[PDB]
Amino acid sequence: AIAYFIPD
Amino acid sequence: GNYFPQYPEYAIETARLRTFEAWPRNLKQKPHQLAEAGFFYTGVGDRVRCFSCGGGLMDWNDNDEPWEQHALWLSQCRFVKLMKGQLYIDTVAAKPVLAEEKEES
Ligand SMILES: [Zn+2]
Repeated sequence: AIAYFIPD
Repeated sequence: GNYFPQYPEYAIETARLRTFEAWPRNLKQKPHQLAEAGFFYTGVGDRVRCFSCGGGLMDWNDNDEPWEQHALWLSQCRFVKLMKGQLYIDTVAAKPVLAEEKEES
């Protein structure tokens, strides 16, 4: 899977 | 205090499971696994977000394990730390297949 959003 | 779940409304896994109502039957990762890993369905494609860290994961591969992908890409997550522990988070990142996955992008 790919992280489309990683916590700032 | 200081830490607080990004999505308090989805802190209850029972509520997370409910969001997977329209989850593609197609996918190998099942609602129970994803919800237990702290994710709730965004309702779009195969995109899911973690109630705790707010991180978003998509494009799931056949052999992906919800917990591993969670710990791999969102290692600072308080929910992962709480449920799986620090050792697990470290070990996940050392597995060849996952290590390369993280190095790729
Ligand atoms: Zn998380």
